[PDB]
Amino acid sequence: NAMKAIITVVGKDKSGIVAGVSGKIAELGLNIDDISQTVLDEYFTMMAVVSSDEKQDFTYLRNEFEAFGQTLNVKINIQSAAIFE
Amino acid sequence: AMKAIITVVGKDKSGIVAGVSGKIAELGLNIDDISQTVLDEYFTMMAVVSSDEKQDFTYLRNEFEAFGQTLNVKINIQSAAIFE
Amino acid sequence: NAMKAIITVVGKDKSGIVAGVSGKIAELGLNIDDISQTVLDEYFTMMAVVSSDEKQDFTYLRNEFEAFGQTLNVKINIQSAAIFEAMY
Ligand SMILES: [K+]
Repeated sequence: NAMKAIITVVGKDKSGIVAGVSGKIAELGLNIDDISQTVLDEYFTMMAVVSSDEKQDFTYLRNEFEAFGQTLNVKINIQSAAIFE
Repeated sequence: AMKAIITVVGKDKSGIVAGVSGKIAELGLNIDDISQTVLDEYFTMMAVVSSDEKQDFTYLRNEFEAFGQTLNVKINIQSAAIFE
Repeated sequence: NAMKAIITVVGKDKSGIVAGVSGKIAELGLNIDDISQTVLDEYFTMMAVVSSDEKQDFTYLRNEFEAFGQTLNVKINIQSAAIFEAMY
């Protein structure tokens, strides 16, 4: 990997979220290394670890996921894995 | 238009989620839902996939089977029709 | 209740994390309505939905959770549930 990141998705409705977010990840040419989804209280929640063999622009990715999350009524965060290693 | 269940079984999950979800996307299929478990000496995953276009299950079964061999896992794809 | 939030945690190692984070939530006088944890690739992750019957200050909580997170080498995010409910 040149890039790795953890993506967090929080919303109220689960409907179509896994398809939307996985499709977006794929649109951006990122690999899904792992994924998990959990209903928690009244919320549907989803986390994915993603990567690419090329350096990416987190400024762009963060804004792009944020804007995409908004279209689906969910909050999306992306964190570079560089924080841990 | 198309809906299916993909089941994956192998001994080691290293790289399996990326490989299989990557193959799914290469084939233009949507991942509607996904789950994984470690089971005995095995890792398993399942995904429900779909497309707005008709698909050829004959081709897909063969393609996922061949792809599975490259990763040392067994991949089945079954149409949603069969779980009727 | 008057406050509800979703807390998310990411780090490399699970050792001590559940105890540290649940312990911090109780110190802050917050209720855990629900919780879940998973290993995800090489990371330990947990998520919790918390609430209080008193209004809270998310400016303070965000800072406090991030600061506490650092003591445990984990990234802690908190999001008010109001964002998913409120009209505009
Ligand atoms: K939102």
